[PDB]
Amino acid sequence: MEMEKEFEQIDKSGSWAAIYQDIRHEASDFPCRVAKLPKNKNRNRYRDVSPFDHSRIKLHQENDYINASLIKMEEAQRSYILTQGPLPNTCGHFWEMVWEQKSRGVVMLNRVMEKGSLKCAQYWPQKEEKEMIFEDTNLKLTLISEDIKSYYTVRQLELENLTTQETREILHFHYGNWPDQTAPESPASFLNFLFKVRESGSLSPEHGPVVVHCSAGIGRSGTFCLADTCLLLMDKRKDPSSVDIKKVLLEMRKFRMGLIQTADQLRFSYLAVIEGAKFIMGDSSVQDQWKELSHED
Ligand SMILES: [Mg+2]
Ligand SMILES: [Mg+2]
Ligand SMILES: [Mg+2]
Ligand SMILES: [Mg+2]
Repeated sequence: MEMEKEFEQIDKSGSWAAIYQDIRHEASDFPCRVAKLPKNKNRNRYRDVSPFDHSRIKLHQENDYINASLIKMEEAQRSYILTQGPLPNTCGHFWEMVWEQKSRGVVMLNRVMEKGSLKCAQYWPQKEEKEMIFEDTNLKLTLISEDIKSYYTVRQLELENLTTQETREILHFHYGNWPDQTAPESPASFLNFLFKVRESGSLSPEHGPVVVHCSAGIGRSGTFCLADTCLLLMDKRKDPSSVDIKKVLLEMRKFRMGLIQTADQLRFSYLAVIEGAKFIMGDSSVQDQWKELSHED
């Protein structure tokens, strides 16, 4: 409620840049000493995007480094793992993390090729008959089925620990038309996708944290997690007025640097949370309107 008042004030004064820059100025600064060790330089996609030591995900091998952060939202009681798009040499590490952390969903917000460059390795199989074996981490990954919609794809993957022969279903939610440094095309399209992730059960507290990534794992990934956390806070309290979006973002930034990369992504987060509030507060039919407005079919 007060977020909507604030939204119109900021819009009327045209001060989204200033609001966003103040968040950048106030954001936490913690050491990333492990990420900057020389032996880990080839495990980082971007020189300037590193996990803090205190919140980094540790692999359970005896080099434990992956560029990934546990965003542990204590008040909302939901956690997320935000990570970079894996590199050709860290795809085994990526799936090892998925296994060890007991995640059941992977949210991919980027394409492997963007703006003429490779922003993420091809870390999952594109054909049923060409499964992937990660020899370094003793994991096998098979495409089971996929559901291709107009702007996103949902894939059913089977991940097998070859040491124990345990298998798990992993759901892959792949957003197709959300470029870096931009907001999604519409709140409807974004919320339709977010609530597809929610409906899957992948965010259940009975599972490990969902894994969310884009190329760097901070911009689109931070936008996704900020919207979800704000909606969850509002949901637990049944009180949209009680949510302070900038406070929530600053809290998320205690766990990973740079979350939300542009002022328009911050503005979009307000838009998405204000619209999603309608569903949270009991206008259930609005979810059907998002699906129609998203033209997913
Ligand atoms: Mg506010
Ligand atoms: Mg097992
Ligand atoms: Mg892009
Ligand atoms: Mg934009």
